[PDB]
Amino acid sequence: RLSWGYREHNGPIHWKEFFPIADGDQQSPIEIKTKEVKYDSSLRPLSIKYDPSSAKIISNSGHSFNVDFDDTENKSVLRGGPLTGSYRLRQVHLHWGSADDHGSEHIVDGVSYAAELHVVHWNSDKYPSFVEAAHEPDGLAVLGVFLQIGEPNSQLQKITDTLDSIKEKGKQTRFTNFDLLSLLPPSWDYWTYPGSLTVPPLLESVTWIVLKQPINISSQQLAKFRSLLCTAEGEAAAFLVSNHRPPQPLKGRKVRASFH
Ligand SMILES: NS(=O)(=O)c1c(F)c(F)c(S(=O)(=O)CCO)c(F)c1F
Ligand SMILES: [Zn+2]
Repeated sequence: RLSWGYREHNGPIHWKEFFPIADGDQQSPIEIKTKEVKYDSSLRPLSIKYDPSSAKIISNSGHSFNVDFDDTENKSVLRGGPLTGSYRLRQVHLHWGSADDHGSEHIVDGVSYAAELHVVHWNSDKYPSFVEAAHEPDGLAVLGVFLQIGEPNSQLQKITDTLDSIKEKGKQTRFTNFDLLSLLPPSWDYWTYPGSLTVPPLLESVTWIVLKQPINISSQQLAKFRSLLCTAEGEAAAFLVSNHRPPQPLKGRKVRASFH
């Protein structure tokens, strides 16, 4: 189905109707139970080379905002941690809920955060395209960053300044010179597990790298993402007030930690 969303009749619970992998064995997001998580000394240092001129556009997909990056070069790449080879930056988006008390996709020892930032990368060492890589178990790597309610994050301004211009699904605007690096928290300690896209088609192609340390967002900043529409110009307006999928069962998978 081309009309999945987060409303009552198209939301997460209904996605299994058209995407039965929703009930798969490597579905994301998940709950992270820290007492069960083992530190893995075989994890290499996480290496993050990001070039601000890589960013090209921001658009409203109807499901989030998407910052798209020029990904035919290795100017912005994620290496190390659990990864074999170079994963090229593709895009950035965000998940939130209708209220500040929850809205993260991953939930850590019962704790949810206000929002969760995802940085999507694809294995250009093996696959010809993001689209192809999305269908391979080792094709994608997504870095998740929790956002907790806190004093305002000046590093979100480039993004929040654009939201009016992309109110309607399908809108896009020029977006370059984007300091993605500064959106990350100081500490890059993370958990990692094999999982999926958190959005249809829910492909089980993602090495998840979920950072332990949250960054801040104010309640005022976060409210602005909720006045995005999930509807296109000329369609009955509906607001994108929540766009997060619930944690799915581990089903035997084990979460590893970069740190002890
Ligand atoms: N929540 S998630 O990180 O799993 C995620 C997205 F939500 C997402 F929209 C994309 S996409 O790049 O925009 C198109 C493939 O779905 C992704 F590639 C992707 F990985
Ligand atoms: Zn996401």
